[PDB]
Amino acid sequence: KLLITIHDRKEFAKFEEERARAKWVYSPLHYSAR
Amino acid sequence: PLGSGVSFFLVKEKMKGKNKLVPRLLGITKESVMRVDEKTKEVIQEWSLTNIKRWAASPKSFTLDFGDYQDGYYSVQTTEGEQIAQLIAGYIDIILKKKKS
Repeated sequence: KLLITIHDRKEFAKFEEERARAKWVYSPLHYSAR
Repeated sequence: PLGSGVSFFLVKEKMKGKNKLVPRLLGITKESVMRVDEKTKEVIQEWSLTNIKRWAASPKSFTLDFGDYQDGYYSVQTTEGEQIAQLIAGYIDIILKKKKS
């Protein structure tokens, strides 16, 4: 049998973890103010 | 046929139920973003460039935010977050300069 050890948990975690630590960027189309 | 110069990026999309990532092809144009299936090589779902409200680019994962279109949020593992983010921004600028209100 194949057992995942320090690979899938790390790859998925970092993936998710990074989502919350990502900077958001808005487009000028929505914000039309000076 | 229309399609001479489409930017394709190799990204990994997580499946529902199984905590794993699968390689998928995503086509990004100057009009809209479409998702192509790596196995069938066909467009599954696509979103307009003007419909995107905001977007977040991480070193290993890209995040997308749609206004009144997608219920949730599209988040997957991207190999080139900076390249994709820059490409999207440029397309929006070109449209605004051509069609200004």
